[PDB]
Amino acid sequence: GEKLKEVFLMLDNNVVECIKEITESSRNGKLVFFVGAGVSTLSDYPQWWRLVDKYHEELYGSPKKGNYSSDEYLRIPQIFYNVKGEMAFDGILKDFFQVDKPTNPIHDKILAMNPAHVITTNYDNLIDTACWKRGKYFSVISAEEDVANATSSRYLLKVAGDFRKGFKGENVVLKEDDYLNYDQNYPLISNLMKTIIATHTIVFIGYGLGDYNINMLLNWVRKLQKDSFHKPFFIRTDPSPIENETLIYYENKGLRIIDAASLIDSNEYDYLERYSAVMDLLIESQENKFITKDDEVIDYIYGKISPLFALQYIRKIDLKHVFEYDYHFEVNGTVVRHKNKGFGYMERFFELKESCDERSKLSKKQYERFNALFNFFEKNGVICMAKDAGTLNTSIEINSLAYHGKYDVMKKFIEEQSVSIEDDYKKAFFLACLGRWEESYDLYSNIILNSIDESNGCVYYLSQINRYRIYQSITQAVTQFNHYKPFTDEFLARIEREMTNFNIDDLFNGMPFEFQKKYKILEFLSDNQFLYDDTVKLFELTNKVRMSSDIVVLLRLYDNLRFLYENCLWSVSFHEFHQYIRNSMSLLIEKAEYEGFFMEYYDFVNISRHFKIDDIKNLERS
Amino acid sequence: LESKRYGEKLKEVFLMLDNNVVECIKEITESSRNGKLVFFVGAGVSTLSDYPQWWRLVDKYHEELYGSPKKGNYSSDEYLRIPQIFYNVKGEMAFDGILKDFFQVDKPTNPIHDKILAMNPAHVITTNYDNLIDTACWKRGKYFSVISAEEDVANATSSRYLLKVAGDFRKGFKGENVVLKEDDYLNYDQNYPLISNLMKTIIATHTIVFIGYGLGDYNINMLLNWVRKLQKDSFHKPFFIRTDPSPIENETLIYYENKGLRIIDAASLIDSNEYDYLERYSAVMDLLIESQENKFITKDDEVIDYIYGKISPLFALQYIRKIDLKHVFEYDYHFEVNGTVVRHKNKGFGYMERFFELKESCDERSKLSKKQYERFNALFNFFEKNGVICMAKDAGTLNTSIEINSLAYHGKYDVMKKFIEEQSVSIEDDYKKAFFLACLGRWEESYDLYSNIILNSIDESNGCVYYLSQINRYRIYQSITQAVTQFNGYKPFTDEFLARIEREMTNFNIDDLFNGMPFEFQKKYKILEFLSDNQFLYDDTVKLFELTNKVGMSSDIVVLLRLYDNLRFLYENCLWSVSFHEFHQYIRNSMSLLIEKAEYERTRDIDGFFMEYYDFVNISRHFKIDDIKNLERS
Repeated sequence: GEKLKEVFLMLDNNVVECIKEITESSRNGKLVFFVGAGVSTLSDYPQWWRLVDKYHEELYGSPKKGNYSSDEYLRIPQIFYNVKGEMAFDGILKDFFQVDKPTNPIHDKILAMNPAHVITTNYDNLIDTACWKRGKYFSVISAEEDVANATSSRYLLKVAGDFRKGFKGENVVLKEDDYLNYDQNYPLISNLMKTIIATHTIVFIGYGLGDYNINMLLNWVRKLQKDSFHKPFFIRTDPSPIENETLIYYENKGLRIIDAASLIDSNEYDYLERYSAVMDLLIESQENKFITKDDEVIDYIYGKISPLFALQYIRKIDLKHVFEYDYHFEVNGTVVRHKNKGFGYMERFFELKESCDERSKLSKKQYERFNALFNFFEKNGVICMAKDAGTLNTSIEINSLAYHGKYDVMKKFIEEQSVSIEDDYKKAFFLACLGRWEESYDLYSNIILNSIDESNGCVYYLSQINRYRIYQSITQAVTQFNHYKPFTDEFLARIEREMTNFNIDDLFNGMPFEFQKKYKILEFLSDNQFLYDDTVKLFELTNKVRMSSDIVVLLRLYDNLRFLYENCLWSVSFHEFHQYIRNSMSLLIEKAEYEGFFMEYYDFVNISRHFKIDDIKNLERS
Repeated sequence: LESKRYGEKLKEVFLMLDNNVVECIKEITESSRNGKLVFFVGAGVSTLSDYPQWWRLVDKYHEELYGSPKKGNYSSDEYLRIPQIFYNVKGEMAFDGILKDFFQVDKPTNPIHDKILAMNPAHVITTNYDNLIDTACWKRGKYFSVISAEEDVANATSSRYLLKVAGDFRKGFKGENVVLKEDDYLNYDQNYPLISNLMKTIIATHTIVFIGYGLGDYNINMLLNWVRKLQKDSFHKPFFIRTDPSPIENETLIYYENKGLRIIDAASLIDSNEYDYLERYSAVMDLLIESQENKFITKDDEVIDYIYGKISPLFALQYIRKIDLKHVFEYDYHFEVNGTVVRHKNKGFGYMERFFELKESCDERSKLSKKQYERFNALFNFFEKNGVICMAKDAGTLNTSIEINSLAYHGKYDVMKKFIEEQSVSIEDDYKKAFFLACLGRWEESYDLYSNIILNSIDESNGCVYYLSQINRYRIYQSITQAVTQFNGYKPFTDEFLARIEREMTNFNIDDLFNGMPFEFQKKYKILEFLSDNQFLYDDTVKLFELTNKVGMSSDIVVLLRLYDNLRFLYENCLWSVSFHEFHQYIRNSMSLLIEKAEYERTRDIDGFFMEYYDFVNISRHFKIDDIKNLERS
């Protein structure tokens, strides 16, 4: 790990930017590995000039006096197939490919970046079984009815073919005319290959750089326009370092060559250390093992948090998810390491937070990032580390006019002119609180229509959710009430006409990767239920005693209700959250009865708001 | 008014269909239910929603190029040319200006736009350049990531595209953005290559339903030349909703069916006038929608087949909860936990009611075909095994006895040791042996056995036993890892097997596992999606919150029978997920709150809960000692 650290610190600009692009192209889920023969060779799988030599032994009688070229690699099978036949051919493929080699380590490293598809030209089950054992189902395609029955979103496109539906010759591209009428006998695999190439990030692994198929792709990308496609990355693992004229030529043809010989010191047959040099330089890049200076610290945290600036409050739970469980955030505002196996970046963030001269020797842009992250983490309550956890209070400040009660201020705020879309979002929530639900529905409709054409569309999403939830409150409102007439029938036909079978599941999987990677945490708002984990810690309260747990569930109730009211979410007004406050406050009063529990203003509001009268009656008599 | 006459009208139209059209509606219906549907709409869709047509703009071009309107009618090439002459004489600026003031006119959507989105299309490949299908998808709730140029293919975001083959006017009312002029249709394969390959890929993978198209339609001819280049039976034939006013001549239908289309004619389906387009489009679209909503089921054969199509998946499971049956019938019948059936969303033919009518009347099932009689016997043994007895109407005398016939739940260990030490004639016997090995502590052998079940049941259809061995492999992996984490860190497991499961069970994405199956474990066993979820008892926990939204079907029996549904589903299906934190706390909370409430309705006697064998086992098994201590003193 120190060796790849020093190798990483001794990289030029081009290679390290290539590792950045494969890293973020991994994190976007837009990565496709295009492995070839050299991947299988590491895992001891049979090569092809051996079988060509076998063909030579049965066709010419002797081995080859010397060396072939690429065409005789394509031809001694074709001569074999035209003289001996298909039966001897399929028999040789049978006893030469029923030999079951294992996988190599880089197979698991292939799957360490979450590839979408895997487009191999190999015909082994090794990447297959690495994906089976791995836990990623790639729906295997080697013929055309396999394209028609391509099952998952994640394919396993064997361009050459495979040997699952038989150790035959038709199943795979081996012989000469298999490489000659490829566009007539495999058309759908060809178009699917070129589509997956054009949409994803293609990372060639098991390939030399002369490689007939690589030349076919470079002729094809030569046919494409300039800057229409993403350039395929090429992990080159030849023993010699590449000549820079070759590198200039193939970088201009469209490859982005990550050479392994020019990256790590290796021997002549030292392939697995070259492949694993590149693959683990990628993996140790994406696991934040390479962050050194403060600039990459303040940038990384900004890359996880400058999404969430558009939200008014973020729970500690949501920050735990948005840092990918690397730091379990304790609800008093402190930080615990949970899975961070790279550079400690939160600790460097608090070290810059403490020492002013350390943030003083920072670049001005990253100093502005540090001010933004600073105002963030002080606004949300994340104060220090667990080490630096000294004197701390647990005061909650829910600065929303709907939660404190104040109605006339909400009526004044509704009757103003909105200078923003977020002001229309808060006005839509206050209209939802004051009963005027038709006007709130129409206002969320206007927010949706006015914030389609906008980046970081969380206000679009939360108006989408709150539109559908105020739709649910209107529908179950007129279902339990229908006395008085709440809403007219024409608006009811309007929302039954618009809000038809609104797939709430597909809504989160419906966003331009800015609401897929950046605001991943808001996925629970597409879920109908989202307080089940918090309910489980209420089951700690009643894994009965009939950092203390009581303050943990108070501060987590405060995290929830502050997240729901300050983000102006109508989801606070529902069956799940009302029963969540009933159960939380009920079990807290009962446990505190078993062992204080001085109630401040907020808990008075929670009991006065969320309970019914028989709740205070029952906890009065009990 | 309209919907009654209308629904009965499409009912009679459906009953007066030939074989070919009704099979086409079946294929678009199941191709909708598989999520493999793509609508390929064209100009005639936009015209219904009052959008400007193209010979009007060609006439505008004629008015600015020739001065007069056209003396008569053009053909297809002059439709392609008077813009190109305009662009070569006037320029790009007058061209983009005419496209500006002729396409900033905001027409609305039509009703069939929502009907397009009623089948859950994956992609929408329009040749239109309007925002109407777009805004129908915005308002609809389906985000289709819009592609009209090539960097849009590169930044194609969701799995669901909106492929505008011609182009669009969001990045400008320009001429380069769209395919309108002649060379836009001439160097299409050099200027739009990636859109072309993406079109042909989406055509080859999905079910393509042409809507807004005439049948001569240059682009349709381009696709028919392309599918002429393909092999025989390599592709699925594109459906063609034809809405010309005249009925199609059968020679034309023979020719274009042979070229590769599957023509659903609208004029030969409904009686309509000459400019009666929206009733023709809506005839086809609502014949599709009223087919998929089971509004067309008449005979008993389609009843017993439909239920079999939802249940013959679930035969491979040993027990199915009432909740899972509610999901597998798509909420059409809310199943009550005493075994009765309540209509919840069934807006088509009552098929469960016909099923129980065949269940009651033996002479009614006697006049059934022999194959569907065998289906009825299989569904019968199913619904009597799971407990679904009658309707809510037919709910008369009924008991609520539970029968958990699993050797792990009743306790019996020596019988499990004997059953482990036998020879397994099946894979499911290896699955039950793997679960019993998991119960008896031998977790290394259970892990290796689930590994063998996975390796031996890759090459098999209806792989729920594959999936549940996958889940139980990962959960027995979790029990080994948190087992050695709470006990270590006696010697439970060797270090080499620990490096073996850390080497194999690396970052196993439990989320992707359900979205990892050959559509037989995606549509058929959709309900087992909650087993890919770490938590699955939250809804049942909410009805425990009814018990502590505190105190004719009583709620107490409902939560007893639902606990019985859960624990029977977890033990009879040999799921190791029963042995975990969620389910142990679920039994602690359920039995705790039931004993406390039953104490309360003992407590107000100011002027019950007899436990049988199973509840004794639940308290003896799932509790800890301080649980019976605390409920003893309380």
